[PDB]
Amino acid sequence: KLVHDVQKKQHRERSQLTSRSRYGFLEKHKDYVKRAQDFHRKQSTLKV
Amino acid sequence: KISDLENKVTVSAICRRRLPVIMHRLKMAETIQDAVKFIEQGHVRVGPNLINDPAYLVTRNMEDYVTWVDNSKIKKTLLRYRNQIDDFDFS
Amino acid sequence: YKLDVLSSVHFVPKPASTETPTISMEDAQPLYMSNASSLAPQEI
Amino acid sequence: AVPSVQTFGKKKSATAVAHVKAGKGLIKVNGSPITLVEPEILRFKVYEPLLLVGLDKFSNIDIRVRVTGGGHVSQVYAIRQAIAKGLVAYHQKYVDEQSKNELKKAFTSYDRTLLIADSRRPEPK
Amino acid sequence: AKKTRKFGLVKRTLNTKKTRNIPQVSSALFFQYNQAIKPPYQVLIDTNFINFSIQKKVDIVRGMMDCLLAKCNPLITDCVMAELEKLGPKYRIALKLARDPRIKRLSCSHKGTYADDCLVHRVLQHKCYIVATNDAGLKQRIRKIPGIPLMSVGGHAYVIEKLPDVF
Amino acid sequence: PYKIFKNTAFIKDMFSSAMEVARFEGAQIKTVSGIRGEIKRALSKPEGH
Amino acid sequence: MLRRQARERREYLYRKAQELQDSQLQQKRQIIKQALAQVDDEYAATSGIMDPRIIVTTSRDPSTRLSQFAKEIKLLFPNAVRLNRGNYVMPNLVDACKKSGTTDLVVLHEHRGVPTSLTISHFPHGPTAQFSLHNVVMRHDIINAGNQSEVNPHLIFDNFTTALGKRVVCILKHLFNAGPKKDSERVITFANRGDFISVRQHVYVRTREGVEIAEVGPRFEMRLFELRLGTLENKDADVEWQLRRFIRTANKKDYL
Amino acid sequence: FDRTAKPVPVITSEVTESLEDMIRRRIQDSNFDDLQRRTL
RNA sequence: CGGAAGGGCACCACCAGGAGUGGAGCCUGCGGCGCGCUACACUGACGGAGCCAGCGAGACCUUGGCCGAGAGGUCUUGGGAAACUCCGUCGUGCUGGGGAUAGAGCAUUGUAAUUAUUGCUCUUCAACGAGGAAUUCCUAGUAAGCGCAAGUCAUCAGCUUGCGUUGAUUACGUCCCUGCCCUUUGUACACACCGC
Ligand SMILES: [Zn+2]
Repeated sequence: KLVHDVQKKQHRERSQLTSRSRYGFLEKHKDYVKRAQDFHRKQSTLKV
Repeated sequence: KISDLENKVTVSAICRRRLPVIMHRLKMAETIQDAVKFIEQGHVRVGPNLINDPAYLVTRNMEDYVTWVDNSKIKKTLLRYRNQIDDFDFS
Repeated sequence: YKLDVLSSVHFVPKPASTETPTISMEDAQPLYMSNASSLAPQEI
Repeated sequence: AVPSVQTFGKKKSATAVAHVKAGKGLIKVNGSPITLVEPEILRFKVYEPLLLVGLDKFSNIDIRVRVTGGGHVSQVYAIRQAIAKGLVAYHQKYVDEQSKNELKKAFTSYDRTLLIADSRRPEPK
Repeated sequence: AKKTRKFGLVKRTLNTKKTRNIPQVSSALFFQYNQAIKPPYQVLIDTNFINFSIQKKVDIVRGMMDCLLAKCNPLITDCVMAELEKLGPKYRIALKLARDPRIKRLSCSHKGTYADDCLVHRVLQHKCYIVATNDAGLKQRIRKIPGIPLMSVGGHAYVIEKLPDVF
Repeated sequence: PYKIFKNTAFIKDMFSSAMEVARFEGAQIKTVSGIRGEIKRALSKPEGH
Repeated sequence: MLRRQARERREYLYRKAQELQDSQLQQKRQIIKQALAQVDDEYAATSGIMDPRIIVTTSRDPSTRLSQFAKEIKLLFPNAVRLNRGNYVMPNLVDACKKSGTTDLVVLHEHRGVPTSLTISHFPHGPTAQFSLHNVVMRHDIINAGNQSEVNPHLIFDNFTTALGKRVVCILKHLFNAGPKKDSERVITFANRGDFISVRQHVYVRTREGVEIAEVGPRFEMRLFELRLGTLENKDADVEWQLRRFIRTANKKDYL
Repeated sequence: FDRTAKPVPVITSEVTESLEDMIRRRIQDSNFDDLQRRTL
């Protein structure tokens, strides 16, 4: 309708610190919630 | 309710109240016909006394207290699969 | 009676079968005791 | 098959599996003799049913026992209970019920916990 | 089959779970074009269309000629013919118009008189005609099928709907 | 965080002192995965842990 | 008996679901009570009929402070019995009290002799209320003031608004003994504010003109952080209400 | 900065004053909930 | 408003015991008060030998091999707790129970170890010699002791919650005291009792 590409333009994401590369792959919300659904599945089948 | 008696009492209700459906319900036998066969062989017992006719409606207490008859081959192979035989009770 | 038949392990027969001077066989009393005798003095 | 029976002695957390058959007179506590129980002073306590009832049917009869769970006291009490239960099971099944009654009433006269288990169930006031 | 057993079963279920036939696209069908409708046209008439043409007093073949800007050929089947014959005496003048050497009779092999089923079979098997009606449910049916020219009656004359060559 | 449990984490190198931790204690926290929590209690044996 | 108790727990979950759908139907039919113009199941069975009996219990290997504190709990509660849980387990414990036939259980938990947790279970497969108690002020701590009157006390509930609060006041009403004297001269309060219920014992008299009280007994703030449908020995039964600590509106939302 | 949950309220003399006056009102009124015995 | 009687109940009463605290040190919650931990040795210390559980399964935990007294580090591989039992040594001496402090040395973690981050080795060997006034709590797998596991929305990490082991003395009566409570219209229905 009425919106700019400078508005919807881009929202990039930063990475893990190069000093904490021993513990790499910083966790984001999407990986967290997928970890959450998998852990909830395991919890539920353990309950069954 | 009173509609529960005016509507919900069924031949199916009294039929699931029947004994071999309760045996198949508590998984005494895998099938209801094998439950009937166990009833005929008298390998079961209903509280104090064992039973032989499938045409039996069981009171709720005896439903809690029904099982196999003692020193039966079926309960013995139960305890044999579970590897928990206790011949002291001629189990 | 029907439910006792269907849920009984032991034998149960029919309950019962469903003018003139008539006699009552079963007595709920020894039949020779006076009513005043069976009455308690407190209750009189 | 061989005339053999299997029973259990069950204490607090101690379960003892007993296998009894007619034999040569050997008693194997986990492959070791009953002369090789652990605490060295409850050896008499585990000896109790054997000398209580005599040694002859134990010469007739070989038993193998394997025990898991429980502390030492629970273990040895479960062991001797398993002994009594296995012997009464064998002497019921393959041997005479009258003699079973005799050893049963004798063991009940001395100590019933060799036969039946002692469940210390709690009570409130 | 006790209700509380069913309750336990659905809770266990939630806790655990947490020769064919395809009719071809017609060769005469660009995406919604239906390029096979060129003069002369071939049209199919309904009883409702006939009676409403009497009511609006329009001429049948002259009306479709002036509406469609070219030459057109009219068709009725035995289903709609028997439907007029069943309507009978009040529409005897409609039968008099329906019997005409200029309208060409088309036969059918059908059991009953459901001219709706007859005509919708025709259009599902041919896709080369132009339907001329006034009926609502059948209108929605020929609307939900694509690439076919509907022409209804209404107002002072006829009105075409889906034909791309409107002028 | 240098030690974690179920719903629990032990976090170092955020403060210089357990006094700093107590000045910021009992507080709403969240992390880059977006997830919430609370700083509750200072660890006594190291300073900012 | 395992089959029996499993059948009773199945019927308990079914009856709670039936009470649930009937309560939603009650919220639906609330609109027609104005257009024209209830206790729980397990507390409806014995609302004013039977006197309750409560076992208070420590968690395990307690401090003397917890000993005297649970003692004070017994002192406040009629028909209450102590239990020093030593080498006892949760399932055999609950099963033994079920064998005895009991109404309610209150078991206590702490940190370094400081009482901070109290759970109440209803024994006929009833609900459990899990509280964190903090601001403990004990009579043992304050003074040798004497002893409690131990008459069946009077109850004062304050600020109970939601149906959660209704379930609460039902549970507390039913844990206190049925049918009090109109002249019961000790009164208990149930003072709710900011989702912090807080309680003190109060003996009271009326003056020549007004009323006069004495606060006595204990004094603290607890907070229900959980309510479960099943018993505590479950640890797996369906939770009836759970506190949300990690939410947006957590320091603002009342009654949660 | 921000906090995560409601603070535990610390109790003051004015708080317990308002409470005990509310109690005085409820007992002067004698209005307070009791588990009365079920009739019949 | 008071007195009197009768009855009941109470590890806040009587009675019999037990176990701590308070005395030394350490930890921790309160402003000098509280909760725990380790000792005060002979039922003990130490060295060998034997070994018996349970709760717990979201570059991590590891079978095995290597050397190093040890701490340790290394290469490979997959995704069996203590108290206890026997023998020996010590022996009544703040002694070898007690390990507080200090030094020295060696290793690991970390930029850096320094104010020993941390562990280990040897030397140094304090207080504590069984805890006043008192205090509490309790009637069976109880107290107690032992060790093991998990932190799983509150609260907890020299800390909470579970778990196992072993396992008692003395009561189990009484209202005598200390209280506290109930009754002093059989109301209700036989027989008996009682009878302001
Ligand atoms: Zn046709």
